[PDB]
Amino acid sequence: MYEEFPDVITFQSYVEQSNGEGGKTYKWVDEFTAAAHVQPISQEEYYKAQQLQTPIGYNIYTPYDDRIDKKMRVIYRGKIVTFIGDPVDLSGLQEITRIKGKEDGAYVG
Amino acid sequence: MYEEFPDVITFQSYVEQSNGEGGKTYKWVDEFTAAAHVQPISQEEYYKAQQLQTPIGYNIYTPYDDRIDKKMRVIYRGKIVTFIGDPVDLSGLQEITRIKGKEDGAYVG
Amino acid sequence: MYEEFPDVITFQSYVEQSNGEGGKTYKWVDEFTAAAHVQPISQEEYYKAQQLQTPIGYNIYTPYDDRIDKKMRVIYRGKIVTFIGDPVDLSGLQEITRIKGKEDGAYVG
Amino acid sequence: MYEEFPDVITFQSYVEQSNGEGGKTYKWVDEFTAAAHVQPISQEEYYKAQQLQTPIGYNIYTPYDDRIDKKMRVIYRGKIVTFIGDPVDLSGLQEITRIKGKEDGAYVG
Amino acid sequence: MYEEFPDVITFQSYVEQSNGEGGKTYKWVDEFTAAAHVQPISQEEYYKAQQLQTPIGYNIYTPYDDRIDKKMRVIYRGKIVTFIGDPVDLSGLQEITRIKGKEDGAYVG
Amino acid sequence: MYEEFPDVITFQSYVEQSNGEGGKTYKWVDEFTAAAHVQPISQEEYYKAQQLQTPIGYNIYTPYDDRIDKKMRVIYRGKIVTFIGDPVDLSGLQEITRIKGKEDGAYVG
Amino acid sequence: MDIQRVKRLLSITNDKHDEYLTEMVPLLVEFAKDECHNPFIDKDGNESIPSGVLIFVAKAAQFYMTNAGLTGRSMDTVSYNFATEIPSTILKKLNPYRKMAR
Amino acid sequence: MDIQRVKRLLSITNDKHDEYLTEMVPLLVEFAKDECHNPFIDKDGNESIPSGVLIFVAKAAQFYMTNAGLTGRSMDTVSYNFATEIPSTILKKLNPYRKMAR
Amino acid sequence: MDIQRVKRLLSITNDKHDEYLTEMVPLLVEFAKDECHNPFIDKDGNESIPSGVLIFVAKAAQFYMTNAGLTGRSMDTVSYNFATEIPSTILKKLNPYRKMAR
Amino acid sequence: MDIQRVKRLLSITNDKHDEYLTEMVPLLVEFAKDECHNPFIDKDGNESIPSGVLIFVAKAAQFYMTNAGLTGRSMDTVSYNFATEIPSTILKKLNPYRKMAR
Amino acid sequence: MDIQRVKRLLSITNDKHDEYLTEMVPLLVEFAKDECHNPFIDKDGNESIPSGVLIFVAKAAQFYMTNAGLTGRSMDTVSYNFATEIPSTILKKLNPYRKMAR
Amino acid sequence: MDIQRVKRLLSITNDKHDEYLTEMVPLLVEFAKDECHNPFIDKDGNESIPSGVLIFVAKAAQFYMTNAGLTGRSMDTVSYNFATEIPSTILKKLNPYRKMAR
Amino acid sequence: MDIQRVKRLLSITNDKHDEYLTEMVPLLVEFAKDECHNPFIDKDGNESIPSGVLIFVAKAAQFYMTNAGLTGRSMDTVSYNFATEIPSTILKKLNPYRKMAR
Amino acid sequence: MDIQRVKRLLSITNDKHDEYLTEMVPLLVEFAKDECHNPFIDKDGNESIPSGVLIFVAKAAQFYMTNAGLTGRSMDTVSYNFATEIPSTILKKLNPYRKMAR
Amino acid sequence: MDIQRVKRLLSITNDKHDEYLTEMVPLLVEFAKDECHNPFIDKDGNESIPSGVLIFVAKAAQFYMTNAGLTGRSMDTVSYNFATEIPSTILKKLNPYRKMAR
Amino acid sequence: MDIQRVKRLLSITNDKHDEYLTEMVPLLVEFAKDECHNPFIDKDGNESIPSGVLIFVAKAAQFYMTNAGLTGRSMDTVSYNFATEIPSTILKKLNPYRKMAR
Amino acid sequence: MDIQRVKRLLSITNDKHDEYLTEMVPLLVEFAKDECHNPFIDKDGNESIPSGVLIFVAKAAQFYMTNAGLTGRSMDTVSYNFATEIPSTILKKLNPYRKMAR
Amino acid sequence: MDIQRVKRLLSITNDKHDEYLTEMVPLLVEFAKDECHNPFIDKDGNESIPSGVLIFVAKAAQFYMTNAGLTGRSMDTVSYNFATEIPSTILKKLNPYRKMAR
Repeated sequence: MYEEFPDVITFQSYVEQSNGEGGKTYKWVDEFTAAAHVQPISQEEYYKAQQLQTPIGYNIYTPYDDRIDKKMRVIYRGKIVTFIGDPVDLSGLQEITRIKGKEDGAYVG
Repeated sequence: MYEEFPDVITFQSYVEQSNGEGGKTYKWVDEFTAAAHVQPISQEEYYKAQQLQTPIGYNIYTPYDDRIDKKMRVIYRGKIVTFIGDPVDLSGLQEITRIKGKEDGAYVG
Repeated sequence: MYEEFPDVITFQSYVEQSNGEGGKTYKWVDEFTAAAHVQPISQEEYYKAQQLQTPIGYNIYTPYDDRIDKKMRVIYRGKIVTFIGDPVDLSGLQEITRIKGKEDGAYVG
Repeated sequence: MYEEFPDVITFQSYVEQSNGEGGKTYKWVDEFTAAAHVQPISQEEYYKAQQLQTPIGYNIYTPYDDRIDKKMRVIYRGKIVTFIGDPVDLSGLQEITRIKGKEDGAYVG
Repeated sequence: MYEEFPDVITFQSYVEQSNGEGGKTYKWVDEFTAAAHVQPISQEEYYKAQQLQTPIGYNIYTPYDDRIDKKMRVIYRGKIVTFIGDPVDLSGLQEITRIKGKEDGAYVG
Repeated sequence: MYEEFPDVITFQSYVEQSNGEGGKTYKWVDEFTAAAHVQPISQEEYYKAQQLQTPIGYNIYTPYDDRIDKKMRVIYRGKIVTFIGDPVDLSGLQEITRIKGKEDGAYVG
Repeated sequence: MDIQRVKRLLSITNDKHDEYLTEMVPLLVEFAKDECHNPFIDKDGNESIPSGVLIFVAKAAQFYMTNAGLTGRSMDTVSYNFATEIPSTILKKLNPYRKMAR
Repeated sequence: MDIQRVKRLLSITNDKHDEYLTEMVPLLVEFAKDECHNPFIDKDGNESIPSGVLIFVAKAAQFYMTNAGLTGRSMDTVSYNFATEIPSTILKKLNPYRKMAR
Repeated sequence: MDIQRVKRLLSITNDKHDEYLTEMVPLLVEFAKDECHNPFIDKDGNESIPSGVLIFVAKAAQFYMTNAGLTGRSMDTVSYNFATEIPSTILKKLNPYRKMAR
Repeated sequence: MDIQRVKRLLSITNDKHDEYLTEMVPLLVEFAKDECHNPFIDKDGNESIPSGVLIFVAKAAQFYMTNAGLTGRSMDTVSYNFATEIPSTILKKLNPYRKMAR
Repeated sequence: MDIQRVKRLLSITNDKHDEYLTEMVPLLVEFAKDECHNPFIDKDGNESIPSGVLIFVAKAAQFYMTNAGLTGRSMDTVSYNFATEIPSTILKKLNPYRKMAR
Repeated sequence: MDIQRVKRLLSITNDKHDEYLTEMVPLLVEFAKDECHNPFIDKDGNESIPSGVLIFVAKAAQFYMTNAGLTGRSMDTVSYNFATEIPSTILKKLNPYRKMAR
Repeated sequence: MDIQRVKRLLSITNDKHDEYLTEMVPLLVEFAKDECHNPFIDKDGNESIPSGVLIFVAKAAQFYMTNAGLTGRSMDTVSYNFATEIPSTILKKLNPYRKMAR
Repeated sequence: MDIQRVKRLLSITNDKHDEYLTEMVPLLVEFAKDECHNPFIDKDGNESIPSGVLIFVAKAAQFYMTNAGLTGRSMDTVSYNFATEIPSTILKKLNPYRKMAR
Repeated sequence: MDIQRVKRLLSITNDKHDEYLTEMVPLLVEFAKDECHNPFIDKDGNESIPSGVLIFVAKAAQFYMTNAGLTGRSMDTVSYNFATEIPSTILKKLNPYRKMAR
Repeated sequence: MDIQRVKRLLSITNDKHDEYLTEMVPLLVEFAKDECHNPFIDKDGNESIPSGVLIFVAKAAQFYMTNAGLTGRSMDTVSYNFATEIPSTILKKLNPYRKMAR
Repeated sequence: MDIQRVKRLLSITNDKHDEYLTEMVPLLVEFAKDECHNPFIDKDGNESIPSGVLIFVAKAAQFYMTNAGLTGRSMDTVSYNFATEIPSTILKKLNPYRKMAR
Repeated sequence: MDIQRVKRLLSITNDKHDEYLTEMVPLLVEFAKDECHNPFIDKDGNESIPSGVLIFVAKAAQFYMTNAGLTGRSMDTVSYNFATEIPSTILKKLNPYRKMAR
């Protein structure tokens, strides 16, 4: 088979827990999961991305979903992926969302 | 169907109200509405727009109208869109107007 | 019809009047009129023109005329167009002249 | 024949030996060998690579292997090749790995 | 007719005259004349030439001649053309010479 | 005929002579000769090469030879050609060597 | 044929084409009558236009909004490619009503 | 033919195409009846539209949403290439019901 | 043929083409009369131009606004591809009225 | 034909296509019966659909998910090219069961 | 043929082509007369040029303004593609007046 | 046909395609039996599938993993061009066993 | 044929082509006389060149200004595509005057 | 046919294809026997496979390593174009041993 | 044929081609004599070369300045495309003088 | 055929292809013997391979070093286009020795 | 044929091609003699090579300076496209001297 | 045939091809003898190779330096396009010496 979206990723938010005396602890908890395609940037896009203060590592293509926010996080293959900029809906047609991101070390869990 | 202009946007101007003792209050009020196509900029145009003092987020295509001014504003999908530069009539033929703009938060109304 | 030159522009020079005691008043007076095509610059040319000290707004195509000078001015659609650089005869063949210019506000007259 | 991978390279890691009283000696020892294609960068890629703090000399294409790490080293034709950045799996499909690198003098051994 | 070289240019050198007591006067005198094609640079080459300390105005194509030197000058259509850089023989085949130059005011003579 | 390599160039090394009391004299002496094609860089490559500390003037194509070193010199048409960077074997296939170089005045000999 | 019915069949909502449609639609009805050699008149003497003539008139009126001497056009970022002939599947709507000329 | 059944056959969820479909579907049903020379009537005199005619009506109504004078279009990130004829595999959805004209 | 009716059939609002149309339309009417060998005259001797000749005259006058020695043109953002022949679907508008020469 | 069996044959795991398949699959079964002139009824009077009809119904239901008036589409970095006709190798699955109309 | 009438038929406003048209138009009139073998003389012995000959002369004079040995040309940002032959729809204007040579 | 033997013939190591193959392989076996008009039975009445039928079943099951309405696809670094028909060298894997229908 | 009349027919204002035309025009006149087998002589024995020989001589002299071994050329901003044969519509100017060789 | 002999004929050194070749090579041997109608048995009753059958089996096993529903593929900097049919020069290796079916 | 007359016919002003033309032009004259089987000798026994032979000799001498084994060439910014055969319109200049071999 | 003689005919200096050639060359010799129906035996019963068979065996062994399921390949600076059939000029090396089968 | 005369016919000034021409020219002369079956001998028994054979020998010697296994080549600023056959207008330089073999 | 004579005919100056030519040239001589059925033996019993066979042997030896399974190749800035067959103008050198097999 030849799937447009052969991967499975997890979306995570940064939410508050408070219990007992007064508490400030924030935890990354899961929101939902989706089918996606995670691609490294091309050889020509690498030299363009090196002239930025935060260089881009990955393009993530997923079906359109209005729950996706720019302050979210992605877990993919045991690694943390951090968003760079705002999510983009391709051509305004509400079919496919592209997210730019970078790797941020290993995930425990 | 396959429409050239599948969206509906609202154009707003910054006009004065004065009532009673002396007043300086300016309000964004609606001018007119039009059919349009609001597109995010392409993957290649993103790296060119990052080297500007005000980076561009959207291209707006609309039928030609001489009421459109560079000090105006657009309401689109509950968001405020602020103009960047002067509106451009394509090839001087007075058929299609392109406007460059950026998102400026949510709209109340 | 499909004309190469669908517009009509006016060329203006900056000349001297002197009458009566001693006078320094210079006036923009008309030289001649010609058929032309006034085009805004393309979407790819915009990002190249933004990295200049005087950014370019318009390309003007006209039939070849040796009266056109780099210190002249153009009146077009009630607006003043100021020349940027020297006029260019395309490929040295003396058929079509291209002028680069920018808008400089409204014209009275 | 026309092989995709006509070369043979050696991967090396920087590991610790300790024997007898207290020891800090680290040695580059071999991990494994693989078939590869080592290509110098193209004529257009040279001018893009000259605007970096560490300019790139070689692209190395190899079949996909999850043992390859960004702190490793390559021995190729009696020369040491040092990695620049993180290894890239092409399009996330886990078939071909590309590594960017530069020459770092002769190898003894 | 459709000539590759429809123009006629004059090559000039900067040579010494000395007569009578001691003299330092150097004069631009003619060397030879040739058929050529003088072309202004293209619309895409203009933006590349604006990022130089001496911007280029013209490309001159002429048949190959080993008398052409980088300290020479060209008279063309009553204007002085000053060389920028070294003359280039195309692909080393000794058929066509290209010279880059800029306009330097009117010529008397 | 239409030869890939229509020129003849000479490769030179910088070697020591010592005779009699103590001597430091180094001479450029010939190593070997080869068939080659010496090409000036293209019109597009010129603007890319102008943004370097040592701008490139020539590309030299020759059949593959492992005697060619980066500290060598080329005599071509009575002129000295100085190497810029390291020699490149095209695609790692050991067929054709490309060298980048610049002119360094006349040769005596 | 009613003009608002043609506008519903072509999904036109504004009134930018009304002056053109008011001229073009009766001419295409008379051309269907002359081309089929058929007055489209029922038992009781009344004009009764069949459904395929209606589809044909709407689609030919949409086709003739183009410029006749133009195959393609480009304007900065927009471009258009135009059809040169009326397609055979639109012309074949008039086929079940064809009579011979007398 | 029911309009909601056509919307289920074409994977349409909103009501953007409702005014076009309400006009276009009965015209295509009458065109199939005139083109096959078959009124589609069972034993008891009741109208019984066959399944292949229904597939044809839905796919032809989806085909005629395009502009008849346009083969291609492009705006800056989007581009479209349109089909100029109804495909023969959709036109062959009328073949097992064809009768001769009398 | 009335010039304002031709301007309504071709969606022309300004007066840029008026001097060309005033010269070109009667020539095309006489060409249709000579090419069909038909003077288009009713019972009472009155000239009655059919709807087909009107459609053909309007579309041929729109076609002949192009330059005859040019198939394509381009200026820096704008480009055009022109049709070289009148399409056969416009030429087939004269077919139902053709008589033989005597 | 069972809808979950078709979803297993087309590698569909979610329920985004269920409303379409529930409408489209019985229509394609009845069209195969009308196209082959074969009720597919065994010795004991029971309906017994052969394997090639099942392959044809699943592949034709997958083909008819496209848009009928579109051959190509582009959207920023994604693009699609569509098939215009059902391929002959899918249509030739109905060949070993063809009878003549009576 | 009058030169100002040809200039109105070709939408020319300046006088840049007048020296060419004054030479070219009578030669094309004589070529139409010799190619049709027809002097174009009415009942009363007077020369009466028909309308199709006038359309042919104007369009052929527009076609022959091109360069004969050139099919395409490019100059920086401008480009042109030229027609190689006179189109058949212009040559077919002389068809209703053709006689045989004696 | 055993599913693991098909997975060995197509170089599949994981279990991603298991639910599709479990449905698709017996249907293709029955299609080969119906299309060759051959039940593939030896002397003792035992079913003996020939080797060429097995090659055909495996390659046709690999072919039908594609989308039937798609000829090409592209996403930003990846692109695919699909075959629209089963190749004739795979369809010729049934030829030495073909009998006539009775 | 007068050289200034040829320069008026080809829109030439300068004297750059004078030495070529002075050699090429009488050769083309004699070639038309030899190829039509017609000396072009009136009643009184005077030479009377017809209009089509004049058009043909001017257009063939314009055609032969090209290089015979070149179909295309390009220099950095300019490019040219040349015609390789004389077009048939120029060669058909000599057709109404053709006689047989004796 | 020996598997290591096929690996020597195809220049394979690792063991990545061994599970595929162990399945595919005997099936291709039996298919060559069925396609030529020839058991390949010498004087003494022993199986003796000729050289052209061995070349055919090795090259067909190399061809069937591709994916059946794919003609082209691209992945960043790498791309592949695939053959759709077995070439005729490989199929013509079986030609000198062909018998007729009995 | 005079060399300076050929240089006037080909618009050559310098002397870069004189050594080539002095060799090539008499060979082409003798080849036209052998190809037409015609010595070109008038009433009084004097050689009298016709005009079409002169046009053929000049254009063939211009064509043979190219390189015989080259169809295209590129050098940085300049490029050339060459003709492979002598065009038929140049070869047809020798046609009115052809005799048969004796 | 000697392997070192094949390596001299194909300009091979190293030993990278030795294991493939040692397997492939005798198979191609026996294929030429079976395909020409000629055992290549002289007067004394000795095997005498002609020069044509030697050229054919060397060029076919060079051809079969490619991958049979691939027509093109590309990696980042390198690209290849492969031939899909043996050329007919290599296959015509066997023609002067062909006998008929007995 | 004299080598310096061939160098004058091909516009060669240096001595780079002298060793090739000294070998290639007499072989081409003997090939023309064998191919026309004509020894080219006059009345007195002297060898008299005709002009058309000389043109053929020079152009064929220029053609055979290319590489026979190459149709195109490119190096970084230069590129070449080569002709694969001798053109028919050069091969027709032997035709008026052809005799039959005895 | 002498190897140094072939090297002079192909413009080779180094000794990189000597091992290949020493093997390939006698095989091509024997193939010309077998293909023409002609031993090339004169009056006095001596071998006398004609000139066309020599041209053929040199050009075929140059052609067979290519790789047989390759049509095109690219390596950074260099690229090559190869000929697939020996051209017909080289194969037609053997034509004047062809005899029939006995």
